[PDB]
Amino acid sequence: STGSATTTPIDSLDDAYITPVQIGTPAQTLNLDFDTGSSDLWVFSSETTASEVDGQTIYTPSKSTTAKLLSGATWSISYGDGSSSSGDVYTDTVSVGGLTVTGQAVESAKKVSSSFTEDSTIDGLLGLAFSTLNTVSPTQQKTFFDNAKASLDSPVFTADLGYHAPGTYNFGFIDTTAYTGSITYTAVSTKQGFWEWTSTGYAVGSGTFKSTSIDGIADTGTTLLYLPATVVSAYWAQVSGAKSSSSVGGYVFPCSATLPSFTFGVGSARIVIPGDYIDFGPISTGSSSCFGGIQSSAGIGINIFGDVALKAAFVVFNGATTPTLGFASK
Ligand SMILES: CCN(CCC(=O)O)C(=O)c1cccs1
Repeated sequence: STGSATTTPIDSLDDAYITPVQIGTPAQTLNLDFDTGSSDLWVFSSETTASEVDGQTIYTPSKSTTAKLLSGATWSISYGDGSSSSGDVYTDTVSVGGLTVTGQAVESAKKVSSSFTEDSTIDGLLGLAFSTLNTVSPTQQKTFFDNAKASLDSPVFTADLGYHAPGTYNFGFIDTTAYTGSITYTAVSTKQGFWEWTSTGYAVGSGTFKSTSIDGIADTGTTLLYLPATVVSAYWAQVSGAKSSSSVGGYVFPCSATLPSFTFGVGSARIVIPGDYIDFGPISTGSSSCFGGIQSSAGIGINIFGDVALKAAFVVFNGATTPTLGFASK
């Protein structure tokens, strides 16, 4: 089997991408944030505290003839940005882009933190990291991809995120018309539960490529590119007037600047992030101080190849027995 679904930016900055997902019978379509940095499929629901729902579409398990409570199961998750959610668990039929999984754990939120409530465009998350990170207790549950894998034509999914435009998530096949050149594949470590890999270096603008190993994760659920302070300083030093501000929370630069590109290495290959992808626009409405798309990871503990980086590529998440990541230009 295969599936193919369009993913759409939630706003004009590409802060996140939503993908429609069919849950239950008859189908309830919710728009979920596909997140290769986590491993829970959770939704706003008829069980969510009413004051914490503000415009989201909810899953109502009592209206689904295929829903079943997963007795005793609870979940609770905290994300790197400080947001969180928790609740109980149903199994139900879940379909993405024509690919159907029966018996998928659908984690129904009883509580969500304010950042979720305040984002009316995201009805939940669909985790695509390794199932060892799933938070369901006392019996850990599998991701949608793990449940689908055996049925797929090939045990892969691909992320093709757009710049200020829709893109595609495909399951079970590699669309050879969706990228240019070849795909260069790189080894993955699953030791932390992430799609963790080692970039071979970077260049700033037209500058020389610096060969240096940068371990990090491919995370579609993180907006920006978080890299070591040395690398980030080298980038922003090429932008007149750019500076790091603790009170704003990262590197800001003049909205009148033209940003240089940023290149990252994948083996001997190179992925070029255009400068315009690094502009996250005014810090506040009307401000001439623009918020940078490349930020330091020094306070995170891990480097993160988020959407800024991934949307410059066609990315293969290869879930074979020995997993690998693939990157192509497009
Ligand atoms: C020989 C280089 N090479 C292949 C890169 C390519 O796709 O061309 C590799 O080392 C690996 C790929 C995946 C796991 S290791």
